[PDB]
Amino acid sequence: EDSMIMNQSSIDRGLFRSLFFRSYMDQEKRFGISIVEEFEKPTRATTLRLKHGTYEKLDEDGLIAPGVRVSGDDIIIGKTTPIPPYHTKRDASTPLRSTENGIVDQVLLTTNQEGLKFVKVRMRTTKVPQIGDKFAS
Amino acid sequence: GVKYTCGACAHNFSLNKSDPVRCKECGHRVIYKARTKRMIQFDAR
Amino acid sequence: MIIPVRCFSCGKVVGDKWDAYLRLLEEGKQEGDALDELKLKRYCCRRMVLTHVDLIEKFLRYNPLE
Amino acid sequence: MNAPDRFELFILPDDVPKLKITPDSRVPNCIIIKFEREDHTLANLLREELALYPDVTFVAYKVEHPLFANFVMRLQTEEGTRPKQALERACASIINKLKTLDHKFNEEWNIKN
Amino acid sequence: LMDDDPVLFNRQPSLHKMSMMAHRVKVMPYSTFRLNLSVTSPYNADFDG
Amino acid sequence: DPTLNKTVKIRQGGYKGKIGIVKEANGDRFRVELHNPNKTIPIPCSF
Amino acid sequence: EPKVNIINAQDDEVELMLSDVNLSLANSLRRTMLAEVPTLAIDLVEIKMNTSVLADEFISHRLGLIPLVSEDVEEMKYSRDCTCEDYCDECSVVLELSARHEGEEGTTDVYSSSLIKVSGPGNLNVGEPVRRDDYDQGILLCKLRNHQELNIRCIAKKGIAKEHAKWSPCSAIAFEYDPHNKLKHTDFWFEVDAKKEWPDSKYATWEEPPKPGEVFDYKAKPNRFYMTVETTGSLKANQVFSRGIKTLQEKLANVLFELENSR
RNA sequence: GCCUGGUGUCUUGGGU
Ligand SMILES: [Zn+2]
Ligand SMILES: [Zn+2]
Ligand SMILES: [Zn+2]
Repeated sequence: EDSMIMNQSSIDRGLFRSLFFRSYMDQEKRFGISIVEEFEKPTRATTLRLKHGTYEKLDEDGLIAPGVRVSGDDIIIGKTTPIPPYHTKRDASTPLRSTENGIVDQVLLTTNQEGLKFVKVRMRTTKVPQIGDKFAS
Repeated sequence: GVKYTCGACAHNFSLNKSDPVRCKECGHRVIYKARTKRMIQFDAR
Repeated sequence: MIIPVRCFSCGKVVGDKWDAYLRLLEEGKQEGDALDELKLKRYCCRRMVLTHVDLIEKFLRYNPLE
Repeated sequence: MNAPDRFELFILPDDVPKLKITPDSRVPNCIIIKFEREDHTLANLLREELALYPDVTFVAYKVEHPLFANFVMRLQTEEGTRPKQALERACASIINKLKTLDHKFNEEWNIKN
Repeated sequence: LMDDDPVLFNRQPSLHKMSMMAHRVKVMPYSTFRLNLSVTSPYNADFDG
Repeated sequence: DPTLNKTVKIRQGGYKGKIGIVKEANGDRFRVELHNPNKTIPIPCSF
Repeated sequence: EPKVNIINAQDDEVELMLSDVNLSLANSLRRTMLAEVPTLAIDLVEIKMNTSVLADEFISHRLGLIPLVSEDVEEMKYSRDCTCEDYCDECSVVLELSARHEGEEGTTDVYSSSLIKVSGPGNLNVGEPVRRDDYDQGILLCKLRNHQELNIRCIAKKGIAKEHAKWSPCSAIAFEYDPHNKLKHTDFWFEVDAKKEWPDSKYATWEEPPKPGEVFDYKAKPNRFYMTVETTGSLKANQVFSRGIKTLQEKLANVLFELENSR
């Protein structure tokens, strides 16, 4: 019924193996004259409603570095937003998609048209053919 | 503090986040984080 | 991307024969004969060299990012 | 994500016996031998050897599922012989034939050297 | 979930009552659902995706 | 516990010599997120 | 009673006829040589720097496929069976590679000949990447252009092909018997005439055709098995045939041990 | 020292 048997040794030598890339984008938003979000590694003492994942792969600039393996729900971009009227900020960080893993490949840092900070994190992993994957002549 | 790399002239330098986001050498506004200090292992499979 | 180390189907090493194959084509040999000289007799091994596409020469042209 | 470790094909867990013999009491003098962490490679070799012995009346095997490296063999012998002993005899015969076979290859090899 | 627990199995579109039958679980490696081949017909199932 | 999230090397068993990170350390049995295949394993503390 | 007649021979392939054995034994020998004859192969790659255009695990994947001299591998232990703390000199070989391109022009091709053995279980002849000649650069790994560098440390380990195909010592194993189909194990497809439409085996002249009158010998069994074992150079062809037999012996021996201990 | 919240409305492209 239209399935197929594949030679496992062929897969081992590299048949139909492929790279997969995903990019995440984030930027700081403006809410007032001097009220801006800020990239940082958020301290648990000063920021409320933190995510459940680990923050231990972020460097001090709020950005993860290339070469580090990441798994689902890990934070890779730390960002906070202040709470209007210490202990004043709220987490606005971006976790890796729960179903994925791989290696951080490259991190772009720049500014956008409005002058605030702007980052992109590209993650790469390798997908190896397995039972259930789809092929066609 | 954190190593970066200029997207145009490849000069390396650090920034302690409050500095403006540019290259000291050429003024290029696209920069990249340098790789982690940690060792990376792969199983070669 | 770059010549595979092994033939996918049978496992014979073919990653050391890529340079030898390009040189034989400059001397005017036909593709079938060039493969014959390299002793790639089974057609599983022949597909590997005959149909590979060398894209790495194109990727290197993009001026290094450090 | 759900692929099992490939080394599990040949590495035996500590709580798992390499070999398990149980009786088939429904007929006289019949055993079921379950082989753990083995293949057609071993199984087919033993099976044909056993079938040429005059006192083996039934021998068969099946690999129940290729995703699990095991197989189960069924062996029945006539009243005189004990099945488990007969299996030992089949083993020693093949070890001997391969020892001989290894020797004759070595001799022929030096002549062509 | 463990061996021989009953579960309800179902493929859309559920055009008639044999689109939903109870099967006995067998836990297995790899990430696809396995069906004995003779039940593909009532589900109008095949394995092309 | 003082060893969560710190990098670890495995010295016995089938995963001997591989890098990992302590993902969860409830008791005796650790959860190391291995680097090499995309899998997180249960492992004893002696290892 | 088993007999062998070697038709041809050289370093990396042996063609031979095998006779007076059972079909199952010829097949089990075929499978054992492909799957269970141990070899040595890279199994851990520590990348300290890779600024080439190839992805890290892509390069690492090619490294695993490089055939290494595995002649003395029988005295070496499996990593999973060694009593030591992390690795050591008894269960692994360490290899190192470092390449770089200086100059603004041209391309530096990184070849398998730049793999330098750094340690290893001396003085056993194991771990060198196989070479055809002495001026043969070997297998292409990567290519580098100006300022791009590759500096990696590789750990090679003993393994078998059941775990991953990179540990296989063979490539193809040609295998056939009964070139004139006297046993009638196949029923030939034909349009007009079966004999003219099917090509001859390359061993058709090593056995005599069936006579036009001859009745079917329902007692005849397969008895002559011609096979050619090609290798990748990780092991010499004579070693593979010998160690295939040896490995198959211990497996049967292990079964024999377990029966006399279970009582 | 237990609890533990991350959007919606569309549109478009796809799968059987
Ligand atoms: Zn610059
Ligand atoms: Zn081939
Ligand atoms: Zn050791």
